[PDB]
Amino acid sequence: AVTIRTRKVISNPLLARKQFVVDVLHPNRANVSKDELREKLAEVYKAEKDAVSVFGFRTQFGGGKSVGFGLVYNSVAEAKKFEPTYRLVRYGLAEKVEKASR
Amino acid sequence: SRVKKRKKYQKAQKKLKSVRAVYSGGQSGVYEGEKTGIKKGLTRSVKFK
Amino acid sequence: NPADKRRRLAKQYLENLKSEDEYNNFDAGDLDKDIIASRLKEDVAEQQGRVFRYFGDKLLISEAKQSFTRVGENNLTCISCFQPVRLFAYTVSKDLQLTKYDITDFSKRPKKLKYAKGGAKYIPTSKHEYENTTEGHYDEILTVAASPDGKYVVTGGRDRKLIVWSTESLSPVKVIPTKDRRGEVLSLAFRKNSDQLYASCADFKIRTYSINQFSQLEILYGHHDIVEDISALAMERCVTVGARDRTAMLWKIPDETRLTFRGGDEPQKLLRRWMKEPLFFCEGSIDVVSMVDDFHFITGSDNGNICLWSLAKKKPIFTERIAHGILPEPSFNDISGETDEELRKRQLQGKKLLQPFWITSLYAIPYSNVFISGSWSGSLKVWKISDNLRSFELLGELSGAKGVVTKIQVVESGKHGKEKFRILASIAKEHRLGRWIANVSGARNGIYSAVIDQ
Amino acid sequence: YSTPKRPYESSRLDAELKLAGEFGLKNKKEIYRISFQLSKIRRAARDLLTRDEKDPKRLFEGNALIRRLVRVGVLSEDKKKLDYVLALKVEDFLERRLQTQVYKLGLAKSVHHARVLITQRHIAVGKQIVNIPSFMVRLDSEKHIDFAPTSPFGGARPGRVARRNAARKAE
Amino acid sequence: FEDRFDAREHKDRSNKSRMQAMEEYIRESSDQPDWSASIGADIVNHGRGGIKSLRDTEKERRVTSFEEDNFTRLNITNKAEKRKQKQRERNARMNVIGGEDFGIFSSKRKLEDSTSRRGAKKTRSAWDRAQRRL
Amino acid sequence: NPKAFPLADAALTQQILDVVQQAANLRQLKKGANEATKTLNRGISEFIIMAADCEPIEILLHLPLLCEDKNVPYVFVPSRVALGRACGVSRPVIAASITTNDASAIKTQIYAVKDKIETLL
Amino acid sequence: QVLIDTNFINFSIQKKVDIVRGMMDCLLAKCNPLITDCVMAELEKLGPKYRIALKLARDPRIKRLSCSHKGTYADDCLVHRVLQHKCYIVATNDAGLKQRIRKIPGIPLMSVGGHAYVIEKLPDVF
RNA sequence: UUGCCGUUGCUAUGGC
Ligand SMILES: [Zn+2]
Repeated sequence: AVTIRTRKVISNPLLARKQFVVDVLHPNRANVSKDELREKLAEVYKAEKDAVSVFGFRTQFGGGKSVGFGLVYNSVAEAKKFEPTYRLVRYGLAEKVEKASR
Repeated sequence: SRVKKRKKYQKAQKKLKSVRAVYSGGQSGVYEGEKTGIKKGLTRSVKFK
Repeated sequence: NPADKRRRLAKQYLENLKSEDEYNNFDAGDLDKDIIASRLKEDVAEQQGRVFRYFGDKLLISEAKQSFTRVGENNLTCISCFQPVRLFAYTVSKDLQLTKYDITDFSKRPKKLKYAKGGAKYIPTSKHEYENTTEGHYDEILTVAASPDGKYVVTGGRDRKLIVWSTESLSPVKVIPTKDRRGEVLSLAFRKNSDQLYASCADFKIRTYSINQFSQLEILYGHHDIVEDISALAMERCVTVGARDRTAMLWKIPDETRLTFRGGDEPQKLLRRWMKEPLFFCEGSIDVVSMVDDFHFITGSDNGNICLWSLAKKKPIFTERIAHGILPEPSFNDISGETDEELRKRQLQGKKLLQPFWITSLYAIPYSNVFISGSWSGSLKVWKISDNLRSFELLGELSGAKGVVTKIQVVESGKHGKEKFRILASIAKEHRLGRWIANVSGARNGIYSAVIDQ
Repeated sequence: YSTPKRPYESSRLDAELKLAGEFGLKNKKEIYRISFQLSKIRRAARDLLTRDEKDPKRLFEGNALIRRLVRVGVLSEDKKKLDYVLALKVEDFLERRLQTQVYKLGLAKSVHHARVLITQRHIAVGKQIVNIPSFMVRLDSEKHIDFAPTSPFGGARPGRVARRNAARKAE
Repeated sequence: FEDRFDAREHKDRSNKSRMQAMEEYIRESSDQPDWSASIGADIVNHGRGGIKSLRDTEKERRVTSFEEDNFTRLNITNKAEKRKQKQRERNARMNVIGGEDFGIFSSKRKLEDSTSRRGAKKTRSAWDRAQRRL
Repeated sequence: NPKAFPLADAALTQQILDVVQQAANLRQLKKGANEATKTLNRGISEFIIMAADCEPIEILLHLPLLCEDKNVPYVFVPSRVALGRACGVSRPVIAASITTNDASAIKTQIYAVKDKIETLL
Repeated sequence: QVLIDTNFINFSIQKKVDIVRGMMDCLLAKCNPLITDCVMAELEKLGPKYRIALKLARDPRIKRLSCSHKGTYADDCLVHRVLQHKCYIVATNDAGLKQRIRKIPGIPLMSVGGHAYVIEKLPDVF
């Protein structure tokens, strides 16, 4: 059973966003399991599962803890506006390939 | 390299029982006797000057 | 003078480091971080709460309604209580039984509701340290802890298990073993208004759990003897005390760092301090804690000390040397075995083998001005801490509790200026860890409740 | 590290024989490394003695040196004098390593059993599994050397030999 | 003549004079505790590195504070890492024994010249030293 | 001079009880009066701690004669309850013994306590 | 603890090494230097040319033993009292005494070489 | 008001 801890929750009205640091705790598990972590984050906060996102995962030595960077949006459309395209390729729906020449 | 020094130290501390007399740990059980002999002629003590 | 030169050179050093009040005094980085402070959320859990309940001299002391409800369980060990924002209490014994009480009928003795008794039936069929997932206690339940929300009680003892029982039925919902051979739990404390438990296990270890997720958060290491007591408040700090290493540590649990506080009273300098014009001495083992607020706490020792410690001083702020008396010396018909009283008196060596009572229970009411100490002197003591927070002082005694006091805690009633509390104290005739206790002087295994007023 | 002056005299060979056999060392490089940095330590403490009382260097670097030597654990709490740093020697330094300490605490039956426990990761001081044998445990990490909870000598699930024998005896 | 804006003289240096013997004496006579870690959490590569020194855990705490503070991972920038990580870990395994660095005892750097013996409060008058005492 | 003569004061008592607790963890402590006299006549003992307040006193005063015979330090702690609590068992003990071991991780502490109680004695 | 003899003292003064400070920065340990009464007798018998050496051997930091034999043969006295006990360093520069001492086992030998003292049969010098 | 047992109160105590 994974365990979740949010810390230092601030609000960004300019980016319509709420951001925090994510202490993810998995004793006798491998690692963070980021999609399941987005599920757990989207249910501890409000619904917006295609508007919650995590990117900066570092597991400490020997496992157990990992610190990530969590940012949760309202309004999935403006989340699609404000998130970068590589994270949208990683998690959500966007896929535009670069033209392979030279 | 580790097992060689484990087995040349066991050889060395088996040779040390030959040159000195090593304190093995005191009286184990009942004092059975000297088990190896008593020499009444030999004196293994360091005389001064 | 070498220490004078050390102090002088350290002062010059700090002056030089400063080298490398006006009308304008504003610093850009400080005010930017204060803008981020105005931007952030969650001013809820992390209150550095000071002492906001100044009521020590206010309430009455000497005429409490003291009911010592004796129960038929050998050597009660712990007491857990609960208040929402009807009140239940919990006791547990060395006879492997947990017992639920109702306590909310305030003017009278508590009411038994439900047993939950483990026994020899719950010994595991393996003797293997990770299939310890049975549903009951087979050895020596040492501590209970009620949830701050009241869904669960969680208990554990020398069978190295944490069994979490539901409240409404006293049923084991989940078993969490501590996965090693010496992993006996000795103290449990929820952080206040939460679902997070801090257990202190004799592996020099502190385990943390989230109970409603059935998960373990963090194991944190660092004491040097068994972690005999634990204490927590609404902050994610914690305060533990290991027994014989004579240090109390407090843990930033997310950072996994600590502040250590050693003791350090010596009878040489103490008897010299008295010699400037006396039976007091060094320290055995720091035993019990309770965090009074988020800047101070108090420790109960093995030589009867009660000490008051701040968050900003290694050495303690205040001591109180003898807090429950010195024990009655062993009689001349039970020391020597000679015939004459002169030689049987010579076998007492005067005053050299008088040993003090050791405080085996201490409870600070959270953020309040008053704490309660208990041992087998027969009389609980009530102390209030002065409003400048650099001393405490004995208010009164509660003398209706014959036996060892294995647990003290209080139950609140009344509003902001008019209040009444019932002090529960588990009373046994045997210390909560080993036996060690002779001269059982009229003790009984009961619950000493007192109703204090105003 | 650095090699000694006369590296092949018979006293030095019997010295290294006794050290490697009594502490389970693999070669001469363990002794030479720990003795090189001990040489730096007490070559510094010699100069701290050759300067006088109430010298700033002597006062501050002397109590700094003896306090971090006490916290490494080679020097006891009561001898807070600076001549004990000169009386210090090499096996006082390699009694502090984790192989020696695992054997002395009795989690192993010899220093070689301790070395293979450490390199097979059954030993964890504090939180982390330590896996190199020459670790130099400190006076606060002296009492949390125990079996790792990820290991069958702790309480964990038994290893591949035990479970394969259990499966084949179940067949 | 005229003034010229000098950030090197109103910049916080505080490091020309930061000596570890003085800082250790201040930590001894500090009378407030020191934020030490839970004891296993500060060793680094299962013991393949050291424990970690006090300056290294201070620098690690600073990096994680900046890290969480503006949401950015630091990187593997080649020139700075080939200098600092390799030279730092090699002098760590040289001089850091058991979580304690003994490099300073092997280093010529006068204590009283730079970090003690005050320069501003030099008291070069009998009257000024008399008023500085009284 | 009482019968339980070389009693320790409070600082020496706590030093003794701390090393007793550590030897009990390291399996180097034989606790109880007849186990102590067994290990004393066997010769594996570094010093014996008797508690000077048990209900008879000659019950353990038999041991100073044995220690004197075999030249072993003996010291009187003034609390059998604290001695048992340091020994780590759930009962008071009246005598305990530190057995000799050279693969022992507390040999320096045991030797320091031996020197202190021998200059006392 | 280090037994000195006369040519070691003479070579110390000829090379301008202090006795206890040269011993301390040779061994990196605290040394106790010992002048036997026969070494002192030999320095006194060396005459009034060696007054500097005699009153540098007269030093309160250099402790001194009391040999109990007839004659003042310091090489015999040093060899006997070192092969009796094996708790002594021998500081010497005589070729014959150096050969005697390094033939008897377990005895470290110190000698003035260059501009500081050297030590040979002590296997823990760094 | 309890594992027994006694005084019990018409509720409090004290021996294992
Ligand atoms: Zn002579």
